Amino acid sequence: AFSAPAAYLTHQQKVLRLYKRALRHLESWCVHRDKYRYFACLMRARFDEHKNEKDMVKATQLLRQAEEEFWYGQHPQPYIFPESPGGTSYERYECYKVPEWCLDDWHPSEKAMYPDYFAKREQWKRLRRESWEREVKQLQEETPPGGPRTEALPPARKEGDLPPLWWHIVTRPRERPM
Amino acid sequence: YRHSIFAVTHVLIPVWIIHYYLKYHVTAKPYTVVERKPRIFPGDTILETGEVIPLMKEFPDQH
Amino acid sequence: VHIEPRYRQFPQLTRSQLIQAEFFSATMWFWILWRFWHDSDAVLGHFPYPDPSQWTDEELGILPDDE
Amino acid sequence: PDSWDKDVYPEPPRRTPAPAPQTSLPNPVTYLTKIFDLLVDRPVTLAREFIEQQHAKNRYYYYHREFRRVPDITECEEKDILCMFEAEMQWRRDYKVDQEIVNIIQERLKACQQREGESYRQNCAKELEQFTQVSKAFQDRYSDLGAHYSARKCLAKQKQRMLAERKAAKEAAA
Amino acid sequence: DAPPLTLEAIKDRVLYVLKLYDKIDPEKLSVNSHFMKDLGLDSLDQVEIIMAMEDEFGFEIPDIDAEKLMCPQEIVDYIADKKDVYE
Amino acid sequence: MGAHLARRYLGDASKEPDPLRMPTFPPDYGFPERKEREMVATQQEMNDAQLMLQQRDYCAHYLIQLLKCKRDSFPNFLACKHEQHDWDYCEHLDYVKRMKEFERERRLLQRKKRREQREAEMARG
Amino acid sequence: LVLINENNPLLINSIKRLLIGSIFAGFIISNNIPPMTVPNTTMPLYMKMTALIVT
Amino acid sequence: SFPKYKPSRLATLPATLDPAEYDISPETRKAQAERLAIRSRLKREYLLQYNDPNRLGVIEDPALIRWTYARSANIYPNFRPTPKTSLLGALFGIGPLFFWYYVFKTDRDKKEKLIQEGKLDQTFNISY
Amino acid sequence: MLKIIIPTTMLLPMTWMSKHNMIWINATVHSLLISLISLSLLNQLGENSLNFSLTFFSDSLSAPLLVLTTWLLPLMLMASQSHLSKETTTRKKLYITMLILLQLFLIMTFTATELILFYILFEATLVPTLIIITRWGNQTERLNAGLYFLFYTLAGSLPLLVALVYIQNTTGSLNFLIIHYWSHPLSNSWSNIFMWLACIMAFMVKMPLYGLHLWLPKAHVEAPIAGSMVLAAVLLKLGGYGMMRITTILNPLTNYMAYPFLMLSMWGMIMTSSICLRQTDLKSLIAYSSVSHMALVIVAIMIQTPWSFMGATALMIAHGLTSSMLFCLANTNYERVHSRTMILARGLQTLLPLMATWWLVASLTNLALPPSINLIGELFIITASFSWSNITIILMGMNMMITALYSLYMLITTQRGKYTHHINNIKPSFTRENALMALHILPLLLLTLNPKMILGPLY
Amino acid sequence: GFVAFMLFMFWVGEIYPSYQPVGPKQYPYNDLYLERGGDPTKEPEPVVHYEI
Ligand SMILES: CCCCCCCCCCCCCCCCCC(=O)OC[C@H](COP(=O)([O-])OCC[N+](C)(C)C)OC(=O)CCCCCCCCCCCCCCCCC
Ligand SMILES: CCCCCCCC/C=C\CCCCCCCC(=O)OC[C@H](COP(=O)(O)OCCN)OC(=O)CCCCCCC/C=C/CCCCCCCC
Ligand SMILES: CCCCCCCC/C=C\CCCCCCCC(=O)O[C@H](COC(=O)CCCCCCC/C=C/CCCCCCCC)COP(=O)(O)OCCN
Ligand SMILES: *P(=O)(O)OCC(C)(C)[C@H](O)C(=O)NCCC(=O)NCCSC(=O)CCCCCCCCCCCCC
Repeated sequence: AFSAPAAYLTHQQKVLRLYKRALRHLESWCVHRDKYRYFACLMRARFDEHKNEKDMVKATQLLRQAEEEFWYGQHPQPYIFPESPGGTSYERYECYKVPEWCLDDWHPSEKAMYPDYFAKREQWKRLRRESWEREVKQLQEETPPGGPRTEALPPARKEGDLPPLWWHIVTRPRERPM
Repeated sequence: YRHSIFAVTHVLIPVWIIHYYLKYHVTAKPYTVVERKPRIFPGDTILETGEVIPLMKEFPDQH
Repeated sequence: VHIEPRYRQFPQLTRSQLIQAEFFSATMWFWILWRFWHDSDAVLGHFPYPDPSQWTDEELGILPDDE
Repeated sequence: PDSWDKDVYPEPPRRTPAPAPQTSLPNPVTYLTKIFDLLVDRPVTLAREFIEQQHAKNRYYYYHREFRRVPDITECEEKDILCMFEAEMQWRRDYKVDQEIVNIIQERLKACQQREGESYRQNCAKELEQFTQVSKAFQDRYSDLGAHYSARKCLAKQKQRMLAERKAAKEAAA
Repeated sequence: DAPPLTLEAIKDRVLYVLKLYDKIDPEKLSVNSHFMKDLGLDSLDQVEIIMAMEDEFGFEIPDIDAEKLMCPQEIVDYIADKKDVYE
Repeated sequence: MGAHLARRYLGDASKEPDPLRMPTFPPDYGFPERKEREMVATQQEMNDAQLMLQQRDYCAHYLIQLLKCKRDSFPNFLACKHEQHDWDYCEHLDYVKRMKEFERERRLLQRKKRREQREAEMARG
Repeated sequence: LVLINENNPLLINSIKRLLIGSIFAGFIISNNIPPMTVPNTTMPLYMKMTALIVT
Repeated sequence: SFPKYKPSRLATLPATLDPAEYDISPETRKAQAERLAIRSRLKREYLLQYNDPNRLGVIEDPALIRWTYARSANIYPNFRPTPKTSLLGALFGIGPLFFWYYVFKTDRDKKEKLIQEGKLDQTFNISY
Repeated sequence: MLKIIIPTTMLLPMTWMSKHNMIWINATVHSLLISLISLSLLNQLGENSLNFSLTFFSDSLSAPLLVLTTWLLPLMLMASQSHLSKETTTRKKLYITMLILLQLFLIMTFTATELILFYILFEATLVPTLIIITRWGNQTERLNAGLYFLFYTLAGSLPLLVALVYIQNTTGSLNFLIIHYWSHPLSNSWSNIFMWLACIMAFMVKMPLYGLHLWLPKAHVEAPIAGSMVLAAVLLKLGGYGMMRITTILNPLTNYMAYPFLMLSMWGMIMTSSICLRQTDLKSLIAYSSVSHMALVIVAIMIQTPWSFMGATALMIAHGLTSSMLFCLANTNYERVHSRTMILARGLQTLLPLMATWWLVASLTNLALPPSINLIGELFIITASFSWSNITIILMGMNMMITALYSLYMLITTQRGKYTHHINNIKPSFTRENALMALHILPLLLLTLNPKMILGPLY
Repeated sequence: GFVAFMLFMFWVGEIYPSYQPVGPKQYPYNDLYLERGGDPTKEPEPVVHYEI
């Protein structure tokens, strides 16, 4: 989620993703650790047996057949980590995530209840407001005339600068906000 | 102390209020509180009229 | 009570929970045995099941075929 | 309290069997009843005594309004608005009284069923017949007259029913 | 309820898993040991290492980010950033 | 569950009895002298005890005795074992009488079948 | 990372209270209610233990 | 070897089983690059607006505005009474009405005939 | 009724002579006082109505509507305070004058004793509403909405005027008491069919009826908040009141002419609920829900049984209050984000808890949660329809299911989920808005406590 | 297939019910004529049960 996607997935990426999916579904089928280790070793033996293949057409055909085999033999109810998409704990804490722009609508009494925090918050706000022009200038200098070709952002070249478009990434709510 | 102060208010005041409401307002109107009549068995004593409900026949022994 | 987490090791148990679990399992089995000793009829039946084939035509009121 | 008419709201005599214990164990129900009498019944009785003493200090009365009888829509002439108005008001009051009579009979039936309990299908069959008669008469009188019912519409329905009955009687004994 | 993670604990656990891997020599293993440049592994081994880390820490690393974690330090940084660990 | 279901559904349903229509033969058919069942508990007694209509069978007096025993010795609910056993035995006797009725119907039907087959044989030759 | 810990008094007491009621409640309830149905006293032996056999 | 998966409207074909996912031409790569470029341009514009410190309000979405306008205010000008539209409108707007009219008329005629014949159980029906 | 009529005609000069910064305070305070005064009309008799004079009379059907109007005026004033901050003093006074005139016309319409005066006032209510919509609406479609509203109403109501003057010439008087006592059956001929059509079609276009209802979404979406509040809560009930009044002289022909309108109303309930299922605009959803509820009221009035009129009155009052509350909530959300798209703003339960509570309560009242008067009216109508025929139960059941579906759908879409990241102008809810929602919701629960006051004259 | 098979087997079991080899349950007083709501004025057809 933190990395900009590419235009397409290469053959190596396709086969690696298929290998990971097959291992995860095999672990779902093979509940016990020793049995899972045995069959995962067999699966990697198959992958290594097909590893060396100069013919890309034959490699693609093998990949297609392997994908068909995986879809036929997949676990109907595969194991999913609780926080992963589709998991039992996915998006559970999204209702507790409140942003700093909500935080600056507080009453003066509430703000006075937390004196030291808001001084640092004001420092952060000044730091944000003193860098936006440099960030936009750096972004517009490094773009091609046609426009961006990828969703990757440049870092900060100078010592006193900050990586452009950093505010929300840095100040995103914690994974357990409450 | 906490359980005593919780038991007087939360239990003793509602029961007083409800008993007062039932005994003098709900039961002041007909048919508001209807009780299924008690079961009368043979060989019993009706307390209201001082009556005696007699026993049944002599059971034929079944072993 | 404070329980320190363990890494790749069997967790730290407690004498109180051990004895309570054993006591309640023993209580369940004792109750089952005590009830079966006194109320075995509730599981094994109480009255015999009659065999219809052993009933006589005289007591069932079935006349001979000639009538 | 018993500030209602026993004849209007009948109730069979209450037969409570006497307690005849066959065991030496104490009765938790009896002990809890004693506790309830000591803790609740006596304080509420004292409070009610005080309140009723305060009520008797100044005692005043209210009356039941009596309505005179007026000529009805049968005696009213056609297009006689005053007589029609009086007859309509009288008919509406009678309609409300009949509704409350039906309510009284239904209350009798419900109370009898609950009281009899497990043997209601036989014991409370006298209330069922009275309710059947009252319901049939009420339906025949104030049947489907609509949302704009009136004394004239009820009179028209009664005339139609009388004509039907007369025709049936004639075709039977003719 | 559960004790919070720390950078040192995350590094210790990932190095523990890597030292339990049989294709890595524990004596030459460090936090900056590249899996392919100086450890002599390949894509399947890197995928298996990522899956082992997922099993160890009880969460899934997306394949878009998993293909770039070529160092134990990189794995530590990714886990700390995802779990919001700053100390 | 039982062999009677198999006999009726995979055999001669005419010879097997019909539970919803039996008894078919007269009660005195084959019984020169048969005694009417006796009811101990009266209608008024059952009504006062408020027995359920399904419980007002010929075994109602034992049920009334059991209820009276249970009510009197309330705190000690482990008391009326004798009354419970008497009621259960009365119900058992009622059930075995029902089984006797079913068996009588079955063998009367099969005897009728034998008689009519013999009559058919006589008529044929 | 083994974080197993069930030594909380609230959890233990709640499960314990619902545990005594999973052993000694059916007996009390069935022995303290009046008979609202006629029992099935007579039945074949193989039908009396049908539930146990299938279980 | 294995049974084949047959896609449906509500059971669409997975991306790993799509035959076109394995027959890639150099033009397909160009199309994918163009799509990525468009997405990157839109993302850059949105991120600039989103990270602007002086912005206070809602970033208007032209795509959302177009969707809402097309679904509500753009239907009638682009409507032509073709035979398909005429038949579908007539059916879905008239057929249910006559169906329910026939059903209710039949039911009420049966009830009225029973009432007139005096063979309908109307006892205890004093609330209408 | 002059004790209520005159204080409104005194609200007018008070509004025009008050200071520039005191107009809202004075109008709200005196509107609340007038509502308190109008609460006395709930003391109705059991047999005949309250005949104050030869011109005005009050009935068990008129009294709850008058109380609802007098209570609804100050809430509209509060909403106008909300959305008219930058207007000039004269234009604000003109807006308040329009609201006051509309309330006065509604009061006189509900208390009129003759059909021709009722028609005159019921048509007089068009001018203030049209002016309000086409003058203080926010978008371009307000002119088209005003045209559609005005012409639908007039095309409906002109044959009603012709029928009314014909009836007066034929019978002698249009006084309601006289036409009720001197009522005679209507024969089944073409002339009687067309007179029935004139009257009923006028009130059905006002109601509205399915197929004659597009003006309702057009006007309610494009009207300002006060206009939407008065259009949905009170102005829709003029048709129901008229039908409950005009059907006295249309029997027994109503037993034969009701089939097309009954089928239209039931299938319209179904169709409008299904439309509510897939609406991208919140105000359109609320408007179509209003259409469905009014169709149910139409069914009750057309079946015309004593159990159906009580349900009709209760449902009218409950729907008025619920629709006003829903429109107020939608207007608050709109004023926060300046857009009526429903999926634009989400996470509003995370951002505004109390407004989430108000949304939950309003949506629960909309789907007829017992023992609310919404459910009381709907259940009475359903029972009467079941007595009428035994497939209306099927239609009502599916309508109720879809109603719950779309109510909870709009609740979940607006309040639940992840908040929109780029919307950073969600300020905390104002005390004015919270008080507006509370004043909308509390009378509903109080009427639930005491339901006999809104069950009409057939109670 | 599952739902259709279940419905078909339910119909088959309805037309081939399961029961026990016993006679009808016997009740006293004309099969409890008065207890079930019979008219006291009318006299029911007698129902007599005999021992066996
Ligand atoms: C008479 C003196 C006896 C010795 C001292 C007893 C304690 C002192 C207090 C007096 C108690 C008097 C007896 C009461 C019952 C005691 C237990 C008993 O007999 O059990 C029998 C039975 C047990 O008998 P059993 O059936 O198990 O016996 C079997 C016997 N064998 C095996 C030999 C055949 O238990 C019960 O009935 C259960 C009682 C449950 C009570 C639950 C708590 C109630 C809490 C009430 C709170 C509210 C109070 C206020 C209400 C009013 C509003 C304010
Ligand atoms: C005819 C004989 C049978 C009649 C039915 C008997 C039912 C017996 C039900 C339990 C007996 C009553 C026990 C009273 C418990 C309530 C007492 C109380 O209020 O709290 C005291 C005390 C402490 O409570 P805390 O939450 O820890 O508060 C701490 C304060 N610092 O309560 C207890 O925990 C007592 C421990 C209970 C032992 C477990 C009992 C399990 C009972 C199982 C069957 C109960 C089923 C319920 C009714 C059955 C019939 C429907
Ligand atoms: C025998 C069992 C019937 C079971 C019914 C099952 C449902 C099928 C009926 C509804 C399906 C739709 C049929 C009507 C919709 C018209 C179809 C259509 O759109 O065809 C047009 C062209 O128009 C036609 O072809 C007309 C052919 C069908 C005409 C049917 C007779 C017309 C009926 C006249 C009455 C209309 C009013 C009905 C309601 C009146 C009130 C009850 C072009 O089609 P395309 O989508 O562009 O191409 C797709 C090719 N597969
Ligand atoms: P790393 O970077 O070292 O490079 C390895 C790869 C594979 C990328 C090679 O560089 C490479 O591309 N080699 C040539 C291409 C090739 O190997 N193609 C064929 C490989 S796919 C294949 O052979 C898979 C077949 C076996 C696995 C099938 C999966 C089916 C099982 C599903 C089970 C699910 C439930 C149990």
